[PDB]
Amino acid sequence: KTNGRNAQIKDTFNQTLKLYPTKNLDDFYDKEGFRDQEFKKGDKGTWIVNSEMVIEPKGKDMETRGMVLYINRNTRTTKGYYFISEMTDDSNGRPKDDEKRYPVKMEHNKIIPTKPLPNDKLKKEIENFKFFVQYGNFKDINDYKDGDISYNPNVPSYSAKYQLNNDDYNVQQLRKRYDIPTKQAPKLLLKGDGDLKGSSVGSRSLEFTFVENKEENIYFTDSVQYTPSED
Ligand SMILES: [Ca+2]
Repeated sequence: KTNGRNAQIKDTFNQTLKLYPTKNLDDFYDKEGFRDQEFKKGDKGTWIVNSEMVIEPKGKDMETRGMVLYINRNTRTTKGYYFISEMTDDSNGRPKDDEKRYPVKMEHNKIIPTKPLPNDKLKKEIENFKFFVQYGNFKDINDYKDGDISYNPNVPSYSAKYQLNNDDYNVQQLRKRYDIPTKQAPKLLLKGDGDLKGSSVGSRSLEFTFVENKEENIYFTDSVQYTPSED
């Protein structure tokens, strides 16, 4: 059904999905996204890339691992960090939570820690890291069936939700790169806000939701966004 802004919503999301894959992160130095007057004249923009695997099983410790990189096209340098967040409850129900960040830089499509690590295995996990934009690959948005499109014109914000099967290319890639403890086929959720044609201030992201209830949350989030740079 093409009511309201459903077609415009699908169109903007297809523009996000078109970026999958971009195997060489250096390519971002030469990609120009959408520009407004939030970019100061001489600023060429920064590409922020972020992938995170959230695994919070029922009745168990919670853990998230991911990375963020800031690809600055002005300086042609890229810095960010890998992180491991852990949230646990001691026997009295008291939180014992932490998050550790390991600074890194990107050079010649390689991930290089800028501080040493506590062990070799973690060093390799950081060096071998691949953002979802480096191996994801979607079909045209319109090829995904029975989409649930939502639109709040006041923000404005929007979303498109689809049920995927376990034979989906992307799902198979996630199960190979991560130890996801759930047989369930995930939903793909596209989210956006700000002008439908695009904006600097606005956001675009995606998620693969394997489980979502009050006791358990297992999901994967990814975003690739063109933003004004820091001065
Ligand atoms: Ca935007």
